Amino acid sequence: KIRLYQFLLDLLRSGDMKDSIWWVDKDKGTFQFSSKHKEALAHRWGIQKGNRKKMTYQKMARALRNYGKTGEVKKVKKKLTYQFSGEVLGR
DNA sequence: AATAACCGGAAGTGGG
DNA sequence: TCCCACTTCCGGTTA
Ligand code: NA
Ligand code: NA
Ligand code: NA
Repeated sequence: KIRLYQFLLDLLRSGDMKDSIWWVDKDKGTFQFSSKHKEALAHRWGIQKGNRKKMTYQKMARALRNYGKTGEVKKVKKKLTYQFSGEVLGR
């Protein structure tokens, strides 16, 4: 099963949901969600996973917070903005 | 108030 | 047994 950080990186590479997520500085790996269109992206994550309940941005962000310690994705001090690690970006 | 971003402890689910 | 990688629940805080 695909991991959440990989799902997001794949979307950014494909450009399939450009109204919901975008790079801020791709060289640094920083990216940002749309305030008004993030829920559609969260719904897609839950359906891809086959989860029992509808996925929400809140639940997806709760999962994202767990990456802070291990480092794959860290929150940036800008609205709805996060940063992938160099390791995630290189693989 | 209404709206929304941000936080995380804890218990539940999946697939090893 | 017991960790993976989240998911779900419940709720609090800040702008
Ligand atoms: Na527990
Ligand atoms: Na409640
Ligand atoms: Na604000």
